Amino acid sequence: GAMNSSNYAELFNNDIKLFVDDTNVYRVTVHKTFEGNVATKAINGCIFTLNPKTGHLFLKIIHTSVWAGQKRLSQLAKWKTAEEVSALVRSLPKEEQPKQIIVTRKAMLDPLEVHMLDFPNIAIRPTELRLPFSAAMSIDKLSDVVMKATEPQMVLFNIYDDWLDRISSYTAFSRLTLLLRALKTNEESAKMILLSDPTITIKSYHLWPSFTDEQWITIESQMRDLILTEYGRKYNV
Amino acid sequence: MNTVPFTSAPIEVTIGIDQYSFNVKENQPFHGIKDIPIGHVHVIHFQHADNSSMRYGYWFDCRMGNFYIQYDPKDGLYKMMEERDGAKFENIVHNFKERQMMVSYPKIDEDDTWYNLTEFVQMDKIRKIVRKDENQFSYVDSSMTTVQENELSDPAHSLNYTVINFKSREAIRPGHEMEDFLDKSYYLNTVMLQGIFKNSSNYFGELQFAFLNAMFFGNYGSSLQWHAMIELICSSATVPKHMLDKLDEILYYQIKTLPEQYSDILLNERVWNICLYSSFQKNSLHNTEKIMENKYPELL
Repeated sequence: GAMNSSNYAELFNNDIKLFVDDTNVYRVTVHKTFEGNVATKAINGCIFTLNPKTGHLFLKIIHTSVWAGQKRLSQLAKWKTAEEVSALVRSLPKEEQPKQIIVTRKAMLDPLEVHMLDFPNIAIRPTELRLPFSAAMSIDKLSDVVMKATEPQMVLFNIYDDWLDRISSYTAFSRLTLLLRALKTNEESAKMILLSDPTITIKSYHLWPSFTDEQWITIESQMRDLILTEYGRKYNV
Repeated sequence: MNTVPFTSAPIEVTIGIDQYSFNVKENQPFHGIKDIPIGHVHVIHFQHADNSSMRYGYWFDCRMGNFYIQYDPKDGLYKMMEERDGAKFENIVHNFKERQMMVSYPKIDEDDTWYNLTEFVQMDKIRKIVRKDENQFSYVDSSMTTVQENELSDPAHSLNYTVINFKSREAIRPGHEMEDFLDKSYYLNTVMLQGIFKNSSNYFGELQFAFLNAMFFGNYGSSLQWHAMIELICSSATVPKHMLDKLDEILYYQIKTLPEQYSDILLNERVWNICLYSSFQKNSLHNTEKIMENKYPELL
């Protein structure tokens, strides 16, 4: 059934599973026309497909050409997501195929179930977790590959960098959700926290800076401070 | 006008014959039902006074044989049987009619209700849904599960309705996932009408039989099937005009006949709201929409 706080350790067991987040598939800017009507302009989007145990991220870039001449784009985006996750599963060797796919939004359940009818043993689950994967496009290197794309593209990343050399999956996923929640809540303040000390860099082959174990504790504290600060600003608390 | 005689009525029972019903007392001198209209299927149904559990009954056509009811005190029910001796059967019926020991099928001349509920229902199609080839009549009761319910446990006692499943490979062509899921026309026209049922008359017969078993026995699997066959049409953008017009007639008479006080157990809120207000066919069922809004405005 639903993935919630009760069954959280299941994310880090040895059963292959993927999170799918469709928030950033269909992305628009809204603007006035010459006649004073309103129009949208699509920008490149992405599917965020993540193995929370290993950190492997399958970032399928959704190029604006896929919307050309199509209607009901917010509906189509869910079915295009399901079509691309189905295609990813079929592309993987059998021993790498997931046993579960957890969708971050319940509107993805029917589209994904219908595209995965050929895989009756892959469970398609919703989640009661509020996950901040919409903020993926606040990670500069992810935003950059999506914006530069001139055609449909799959790009593979490890969203945990080398953290699993030093910490467990559980801890790496907790760090990732804290960083993405802070970037969702106050992007400018979160990026300043991450880049504030010039001497700590991001390796060419990484997404995040090269913090020591003690620096990660400081950074995590500063991210929790930001989130709490913003909650007090929002609610006047 | 055909006759179903009864040997006797040893236990107190509510007897239905189609949409009619009569109460019979324990050891009342009751010997059956006469003046049954030829040209239709019929259903003779029972609910025991001392145990309203198991509604049960028999679908039959007097053109197919001479049928009678006899109580079995071992199995504790009224059983339909066939009498193969024509002269014996005629002489039994004649004696019971002469002694006025039979109720008359109470059909008003102006009243087409039963024809309207059974227009497409054929005994040969009933005998394929309910499989007991040694009898010419078909036993149904309140507890019999459908092949679909059983998939999700005695297969010989099942209702073999056609399985309808919107999230199945049968309903969805690989490559047309969004198309086939949002517009069920493929599944209705190619898979169901052209493939399985062969024509709209057989599809409507099964829909009508499901409704009747839901209404007369409170058969839950039958109610599920009736709603699935409605939803499959209403969820199709491409339906022949004759089928939409006939469906509106079919559903109007079914909603007209439903006991007002069983609307809570016999009508699915989701399916009816989707079919009348959201679906491709929301504007195609004018008579059904009008009776539903006037009789059951709470459901909607």
